Amino acid sequence: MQIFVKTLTGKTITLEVEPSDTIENVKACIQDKEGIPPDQQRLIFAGKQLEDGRTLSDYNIQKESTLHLVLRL
Amino acid sequence: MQIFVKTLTGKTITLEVEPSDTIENVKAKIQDKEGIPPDQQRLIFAGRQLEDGRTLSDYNIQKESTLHLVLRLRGG
Amino acid sequence: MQIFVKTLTGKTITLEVEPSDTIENVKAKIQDKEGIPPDQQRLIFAGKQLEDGRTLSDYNIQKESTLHLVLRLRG
Amino acid sequence: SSKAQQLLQGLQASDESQQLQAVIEMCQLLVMGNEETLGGFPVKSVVPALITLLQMEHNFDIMNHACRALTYMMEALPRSSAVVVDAIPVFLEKLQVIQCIDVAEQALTALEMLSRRHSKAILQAGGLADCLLYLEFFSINAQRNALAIAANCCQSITPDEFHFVADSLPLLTQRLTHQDKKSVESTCLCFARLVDNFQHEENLLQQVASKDLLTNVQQLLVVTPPILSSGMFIMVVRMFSLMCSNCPTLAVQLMKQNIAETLHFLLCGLVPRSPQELYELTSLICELMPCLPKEGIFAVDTMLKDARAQLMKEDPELAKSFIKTLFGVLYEVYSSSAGPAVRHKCLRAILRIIYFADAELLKDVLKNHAVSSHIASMLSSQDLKIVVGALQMAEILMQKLPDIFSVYFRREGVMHQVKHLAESNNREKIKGWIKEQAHKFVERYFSSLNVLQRLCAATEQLNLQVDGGAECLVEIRSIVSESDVSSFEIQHSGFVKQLLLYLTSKSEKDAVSREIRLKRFLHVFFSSPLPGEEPIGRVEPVGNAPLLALVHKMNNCLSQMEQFPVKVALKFFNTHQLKCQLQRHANVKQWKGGPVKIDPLALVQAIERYLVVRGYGRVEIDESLAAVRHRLQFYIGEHLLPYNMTVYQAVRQFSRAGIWTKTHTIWYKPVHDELWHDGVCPSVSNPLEVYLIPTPPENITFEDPSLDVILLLRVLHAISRYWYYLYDNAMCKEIIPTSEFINSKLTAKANRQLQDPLVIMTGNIPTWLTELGKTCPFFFPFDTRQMLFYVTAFDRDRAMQRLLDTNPESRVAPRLDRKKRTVNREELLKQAESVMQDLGSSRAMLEIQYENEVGTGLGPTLEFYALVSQELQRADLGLWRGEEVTLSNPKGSQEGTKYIQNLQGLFALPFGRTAKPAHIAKVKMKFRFLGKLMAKAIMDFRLVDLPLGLPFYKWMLRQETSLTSHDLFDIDPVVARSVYHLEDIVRQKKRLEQDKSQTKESLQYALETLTMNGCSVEDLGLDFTLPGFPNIELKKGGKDIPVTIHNLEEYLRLVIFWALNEGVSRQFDSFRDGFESVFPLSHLQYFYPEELDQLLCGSKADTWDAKTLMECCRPDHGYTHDSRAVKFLFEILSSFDNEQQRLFLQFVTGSPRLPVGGFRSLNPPLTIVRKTFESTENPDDFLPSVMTCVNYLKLPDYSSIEIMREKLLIAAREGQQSFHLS
Repeated sequence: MQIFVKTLTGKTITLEVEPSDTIENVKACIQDKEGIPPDQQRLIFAGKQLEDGRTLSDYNIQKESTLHLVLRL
Repeated sequence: MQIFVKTLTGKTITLEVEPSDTIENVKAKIQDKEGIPPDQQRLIFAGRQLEDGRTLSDYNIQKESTLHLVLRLRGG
Repeated sequence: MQIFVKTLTGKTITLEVEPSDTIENVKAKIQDKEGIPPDQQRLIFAGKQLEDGRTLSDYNIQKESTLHLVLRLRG
Repeated sequence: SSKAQQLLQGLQASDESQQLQAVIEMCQLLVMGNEETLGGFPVKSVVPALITLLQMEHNFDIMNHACRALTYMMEALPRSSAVVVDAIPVFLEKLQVIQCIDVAEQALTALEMLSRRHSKAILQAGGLADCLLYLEFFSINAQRNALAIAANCCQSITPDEFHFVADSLPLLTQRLTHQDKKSVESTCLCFARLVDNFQHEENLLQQVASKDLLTNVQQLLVVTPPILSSGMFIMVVRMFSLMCSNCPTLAVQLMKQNIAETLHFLLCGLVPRSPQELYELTSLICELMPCLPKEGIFAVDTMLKDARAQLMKEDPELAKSFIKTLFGVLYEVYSSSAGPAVRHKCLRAILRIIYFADAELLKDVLKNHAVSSHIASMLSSQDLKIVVGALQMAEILMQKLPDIFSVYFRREGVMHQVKHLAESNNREKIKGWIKEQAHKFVERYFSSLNVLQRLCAATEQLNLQVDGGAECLVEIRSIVSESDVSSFEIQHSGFVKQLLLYLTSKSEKDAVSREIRLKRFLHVFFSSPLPGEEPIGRVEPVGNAPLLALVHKMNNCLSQMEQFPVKVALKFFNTHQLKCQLQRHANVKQWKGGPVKIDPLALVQAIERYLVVRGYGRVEIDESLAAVRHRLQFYIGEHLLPYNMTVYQAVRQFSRAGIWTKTHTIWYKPVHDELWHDGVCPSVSNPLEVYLIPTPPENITFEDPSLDVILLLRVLHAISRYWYYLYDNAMCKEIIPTSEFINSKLTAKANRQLQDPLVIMTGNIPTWLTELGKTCPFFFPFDTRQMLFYVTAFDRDRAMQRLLDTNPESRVAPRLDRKKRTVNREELLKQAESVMQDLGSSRAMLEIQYENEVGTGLGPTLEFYALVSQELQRADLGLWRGEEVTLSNPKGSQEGTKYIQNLQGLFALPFGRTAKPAHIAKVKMKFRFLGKLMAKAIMDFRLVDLPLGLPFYKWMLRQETSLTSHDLFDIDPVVARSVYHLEDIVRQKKRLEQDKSQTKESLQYALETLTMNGCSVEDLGLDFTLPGFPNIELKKGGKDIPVTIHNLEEYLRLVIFWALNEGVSRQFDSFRDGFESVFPLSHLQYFYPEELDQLLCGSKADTWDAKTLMECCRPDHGYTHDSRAVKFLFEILSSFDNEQQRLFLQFVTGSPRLPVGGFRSLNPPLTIVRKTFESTENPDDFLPSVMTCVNYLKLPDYSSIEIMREKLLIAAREGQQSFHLS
């Protein structure tokens, strides 16, 4: 399936993932495609601050879903 | 036979059930005694949650069993 | 009208296809031939990937053609 | 803030729905924001409103949102946790009585987040029991948070308060045996912190220890695989050390619980471990034993820097059992390490054990061990603690058992060392004490043999001026093989130098020539034929034991006398930076700014760029000049500063505390063909004469008392490798395989030196290691040489990347560039050539993307390297020998394309004097591309798939002049038989001509009569064309000159020279030119011709099996161990003939090769997980998924092994050369 990620500055980065993937893998792909280290990255969705070590199947993410990425200082 | 149920605030409840009664029957009896909705309880015995479709003999529940009552809420 | 579907390495499968149809029907036929699920199969024709939800009429696909097969598995 | 104020007024309301909307909007606004966006938010007023709203329990749905809002306020900005942290009593009170699980869980998470910086408040609030009142029947994700907050509360506990943790101590003690990992780690950390903080109160330690904690920690430690990490392993062992040292009664109780068996299982079960773990274990062993008296001969300890004794005075059965159990293991650990602290701790432990034991136990335990040799070797050491330890050990041991230790010391060379020792204030005092003690020892005890005299008599006959025949050598062999000569008599009686001058001397004054001496040595040791009686057949002796025995004795002797120094901060380097002053050496501007920022790891190129941008480079910030040619140069003294050099190293070398403190100054300134006519060829070089020299090589500069043994071992290795060049006929075979020359202690020292981060930060590897690696490479195995080459050959970033990839360890973070190129799968050769020509010499890693693909990372680059390696072998180019084959399982267009394949190896085709210039130009260009590709692939730790041959590697290592007839077997097998038979015939020809009892006519008739398999040379009718290539002339006119007996040696020499050196010269010159444009060939001198294959390509193929698979494979996410699909896949994996193995490797990792070490060497372990499907489609007609970037395998659950087999093959075959998912 395809997912879109957008930041505060404004940019739509498209990724293609699978329900059995890992959130850490998605963060690593984002780091490779953009250069943002996977330590200041925060992924929020539907009000939760999604944690690491889980799978996208837990968070009932479906086709054509939008995620939010906010950095930290 | 009678069993004991302990909830999050104590309140040891003595409930009379039968070995052939399913967990659904025990839940119905508990609701009749108190009134907790079926969608909020998370009955766990000996650290393992009790499936509604099973019976007392499936979980080896015997006389004077000390059941534990655990509440539940929606996630998100 | 016996259009051919050729896999990557060496395999070729015949397929009788209706003139106007959706991609899902051809996919079902290919699955009956081989057994590829509707999550990893992509069709390439000429120099473009056949997008789903359309018909062969708009893709200029006529009788007695060849469709190459690619499986979307790796990452 | 405008919406924030409105949210505040909404929060300060009364309507329940209004409050719910307010808190929902509050959390929504808080989670999305960050420090920059949410600036100016009022907290001092909003936070009390939130606290008041949370201080109400008439609703169950808004409490969750209030706790969530507070948690997200904490998480959004780490600055409000000084005012936000005020509701701790409310949190604790809500924990006392529970009505909803979710609110308690969120409160636990918030409290755990708070405890990081404010634990004193919660400690005063008495929440240690409040948390874990109802620890059970919670979720899995909250138990770890509760244990973490408990540990953080116990991090800083005062001795005054104990009742806050006394109630919960048994609960945690029982919890210490849970099956999970993080819970056990947290409980262990809590107990470690408690024991560490309560160290000065014996009663508190006794209260904490109890009797279940010790046994639970024991079973936790013994049970394997290790559920406890290495750091917390060290922490637990240190907790044992503290309890044993600070409380003797606890130590006695721990000893009573047979801890000796546990320590034995930990140490050996020796299991390889980090030096810190061994140090902690040795400290524990030392602390279990009674303390040393401070009166007597132990008074030196005061200047160098009880209940166990009662138990020993009691029934000593336990002490005897402990000593007999662990003395051998302690000595084994001591004799297999190289480190300043571990050696000292082991010495102290052994000294205590020797002192406190009785005579019978010491006699029993010191039977299958060598102590005198170690004492003698450790007496003479610059580290002036080991000398004192050795002297004390000798005194005690010989005072307890005089009779047994009266001949061992005299034979092993201790008495002589003590005699030599006997013959700004602490150093003088300890020297005086050592002198006085040695004098007393010698004067008191040692005041007033057929092996040493025999060896002296034998070595007297080895002098060059006097002939000795061969009796001296057989006597020396007898002494070396069947005797018990020590390592002190070999040194005392000059034998190593006499043997060195016997083997490697050449002068007119010598009584016997060097050739005869070499023959005599090769006859006495090894069974080579005696000089003057060479058999007419072929030399192939069997016996080689004496040489192996001599080599082993020399290695032991070198290990005894070796004295090389090992040298094994981070925050200092990472924090403090350098300041330097620039002074003109005058067309450029004069510097007046003063101090200059100089990063310790910075290079001079950055300084040059800064100077150019600043405007000092002229003859405003401008980027055109920065955006090759060199205009400015930096100098220090009379030595030029290389660009690839760090300023710290420059200061250390050309210009310690002064390096980082004192200011440094750097100046700046603007910048007849005999072969073709006659038919003569150069002679075959013999490598042995380069090695046979008594003087040390120019590369050796270090001074050690163990250099003669090194020289002798070098000479012996040279003789063993090159011994068939001294005979007219022989077969190439090493007398002793080179794996048997490895020294067990030098390798350990090198490995220890190659693990310190700082010495790789600064690149300060000592001279001895590099010189030994470059001059005598046989002293280390392959892994050490590869590590040294990678560390010292390139920049520091690559070295630290290699260290991180081979040894997981003020945190280091390598910094590297990353430049990406895109190619297409239709013109791979041209695009690869363009990429290599553009970015070959760039010091940045090369990642390659694809046009119609989205996937990026290492997998595409590995696939590109594999494709280029395969493409370089097409039969159309015509570069190598071999046969033409068709590749198995080709692509759509790759089918039908011939490829060059050979069973033995690949060698370059020769050309003569009639080759078209365009063909030669094409060959040279292709060779340059291949050389540059290999050079770039070696740097970036990438792997290729090019099966090269041995002569190729010999050419690479500059060994083209030592290619004899035995090297044709690895190139062309059919012509080798003809060459060998012609050599056999020419030997007979020479033998016949060496007889003078004939006539000219008879000699001619005998020469003509000679036949080859019933046919004569005239009948053969050969010529001067290289066999197999009927287009190359060995010499001019080689078409009308038939071969005869009179011209046969010249013909054979011409054939060999043309087929190995002459016709393949320009090609390899082009290869060398292409390779040296990246990094010089001089860095490959570490390796050997048979070892470069492992460095370049992958490891040798081998069959896979589950026993070694149960060491790196780690399944999770629905595939716990002892499942069905995992075992089905594991069984089906080991059913391949390496073809499907390569297919699977390219499917998962992306390369058809594996790193050295097998499945363990792969940094990301093969992690197998389940795949989520729907409830309608059967989980049978689906294909497995792979993420090659991190090696994440997603394998569907199935029911039949046959289905697994039939679908994995299709998945591998029909999903190659594509990345359509990322």
